[PDB]
Order: sequence, then structure tokens, then C-alpha cells
Amino acid sequence: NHIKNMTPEICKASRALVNLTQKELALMAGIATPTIADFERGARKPHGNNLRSIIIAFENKGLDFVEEGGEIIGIFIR
Amino acid sequence: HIKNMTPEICKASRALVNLTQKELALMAGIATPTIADFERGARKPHGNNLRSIIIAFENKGLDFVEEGGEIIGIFIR
Repeated sequence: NHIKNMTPEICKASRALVNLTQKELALMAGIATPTIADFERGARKPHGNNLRSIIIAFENKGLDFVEEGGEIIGIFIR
Repeated sequence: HIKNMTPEICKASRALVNLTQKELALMAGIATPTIADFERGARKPHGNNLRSIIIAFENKGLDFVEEGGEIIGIFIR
């Protein structure tokens, strides 16, 4: 897709909008829980399939991200 | 035009701008227990409290999109 990055702030905000724990996001996205924890503290940046899976998990929970130049600039709640 | 903010939008908005509850409360001119109780879903902010919370977020660079009096979106500046 067209999103190239997701900041810790956007990850954390997106979980709060749809009442997701880290463990449930990890399970939906098929990623280890501590890796999710690393993305949220900025210890690693999500890229590739990890980034695509986290985006899809949030969209499946009814979020829609607004992208500009590869960066998320907005979140709509559907 | 915003008539309600959900606890989820308040928590999400603090995450977007790295504010603690105490910090949001200081910006909104409200006591921290009021913010904490709002985020627990125990009370719904109304009136001047709701307005002060929205303004504190806008001052931190969020823009809200409103429909039917509800927030349906948040933009980061």
C-alpha cells in the first residue's frame, strides 16, 4: 500500500480508539507481542509486512487512515 | 459544534500529542481526577469542560472532524 511508516504515537492512538490491547493487536497482525511493544516505544520502526499487517488490523477494526506523501496525517473512525 | 467526546477519542488524542492526564488537565483548566474519570467512562464531559478539553487538544496541533455533533476523525498538523 501507500503508507511507508507509522509513528509510535499513531500506533498507540489507534489502539486506544478501538480498545485494543497490545496482545490482541499482536494476534490480529501475526506479530510477537514484544515486537508490538517495541514499535510503541520507538525501539524499532515497523516496515514491510509488519507495517502492512498492523495497518490492516486497524482498518479491520474500523479505522481509516489518511495518507499524504507516505505518512499518516489523519485517522477517521468508521 | 462538538457535543460529545468519547473516552476513546480523549485517550487517543493524548497519545497523539504525548500528554499525560495531569498535563491535559493543566491545559484544560480542570482537575486531574475529572480527566481520569472521563477516560474511565464514568462521566461525560459537557459545557465548558468539554470545550476546554477540545481547545487544549487543538492548541497541541490536533484538528477534529465533526459530524452530527460527534467527533469522527482527528488530523495531525
